[PDB]
Amino acid sequence: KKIDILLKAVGDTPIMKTKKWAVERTRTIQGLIDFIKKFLKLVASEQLFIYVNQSFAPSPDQEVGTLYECFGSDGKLVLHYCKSQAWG
Amino acid sequence: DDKDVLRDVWFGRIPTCFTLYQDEITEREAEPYYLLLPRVSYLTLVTDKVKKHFQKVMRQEDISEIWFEYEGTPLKWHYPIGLLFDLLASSSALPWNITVHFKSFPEKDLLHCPSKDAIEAHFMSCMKEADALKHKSQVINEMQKKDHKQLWMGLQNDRFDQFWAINRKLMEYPAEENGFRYIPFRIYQTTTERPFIQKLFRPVAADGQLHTLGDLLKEVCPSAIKNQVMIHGIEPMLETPLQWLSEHLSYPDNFLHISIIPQPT
Amino acid sequence: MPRWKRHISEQLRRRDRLQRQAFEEIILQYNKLL
Ligand code: NA
Repeated sequence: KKIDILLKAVGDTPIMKTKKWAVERTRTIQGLIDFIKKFLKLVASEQLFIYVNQSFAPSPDQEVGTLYECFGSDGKLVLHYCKSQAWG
Repeated sequence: DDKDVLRDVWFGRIPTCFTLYQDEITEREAEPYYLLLPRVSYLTLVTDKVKKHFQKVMRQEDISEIWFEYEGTPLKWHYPIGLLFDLLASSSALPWNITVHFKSFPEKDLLHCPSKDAIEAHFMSCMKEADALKHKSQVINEMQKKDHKQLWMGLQNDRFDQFWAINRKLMEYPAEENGFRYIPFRIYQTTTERPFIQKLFRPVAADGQLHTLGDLLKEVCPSAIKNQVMIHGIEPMLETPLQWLSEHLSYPDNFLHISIIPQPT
Repeated sequence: MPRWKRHISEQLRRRDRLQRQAFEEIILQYNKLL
C-alpha cells in the first residue's frame, strides 16, 4: 500500500506549495530528496537534509514505509527539509 | 560479568584477504593484503592501510574512489563489517575474500563515501534513530557536542572504555520501567526483497515478563523457524531476553543487527 | 549465571578462537615479510 507524507520547512529554504504527498513504502529518502530538489529548483551539488521527529536524518537508502511504521503519527510520516544541518 | 560480553563483541575481528581486481594479463599480480577487520566498525573507516597498500602499484590517474565487493556483490560501506560477513560470507572458507576495485564504481548499489565526516554523520544518524526508539531521543539530544564526538572517536580509535564512558547512558532506562520504550533492531535476509525488517517492538509484556528473542522473531519474522539466527557471528538461544540483548549484543550504533541465513552443509 | 548468558559467553570465545586467534599471528608474520 501507500503512506502519506507531510513536508515541513526549516528556513532559509524555498517552501513547497504541495506539502501533502501520497508515497510508496519502497521509495527511499534519496528519491524523496531528488523529488524535493526539483520543486525547490535545487541542483545536485546543493545539499538537502531530511529529518524525522525533528531529531535525526535517516540514510538515503532507507525506505519510507519502514520509517512510517516506526515514527509515523496520525497515519502520516512527518518530515522536515532544510539546506543545512538542523539537528546533530 | 556482563562487561566481558561487551569486550568480546567490541574487539571481535575477522580475517580478511583483500585481493586487487586483475586479469591473467596484467604486468604484475599484486600481493594480497591480509587484515583483521573489526566487526563493529565500517569498511571505509578501517581500510586506509589497504588503500595505501594497493595505491603503490597504481598510477595517480588510475586511482579514484575505492570500493570493495564479495562474489560480485558490492559491499555497502554503511553496513557494519560484522553484519556483512555474517550475512554474506560466514558459511565460506576463511579468510574473508574481498576484491578491491577503483574503477567502475557501482552507483546503483553503493553510496559514495567522500570522507570520514560522511561516515561519522551516518553513524550519528543511526544512534539518534536508535535512541528515538528507546527514549524518544531524550538521552542523546541532551548530551553535549563533545559527548557525541567522544562516541565517534572511541569507535574510530578502537577505545572500549572511552566509548562506553558515554554509551552507558544510552543503555539505561527510568527506574519505574524495566527496559527501553522500543528495541532498535534490524532483521536482514538475503532471500527477501526488503533491505531489512524494522518495526516497533516493546521489550516488556503486559504482565511484566521480559520478551525473548523467540518472541521478537515470532512477531516480526515468523518465517524463520531450518535457518540460522546469527548475531555477531554467534547463534544465541531464542529464550534470551530481548532487553538484555539490546544492551549487550548491540553494535556501537545502538542497533541490534540480526542475520537470518540458511544452515550450512 | 543464567543458561542463555553462559551460552553467549562460550559462543563469543569459541568464535574468537576460530576466527581471530586462528589468523592473528600468521597475518602479523605475513605483513612483516611484505
Ligand atoms: Na574465503
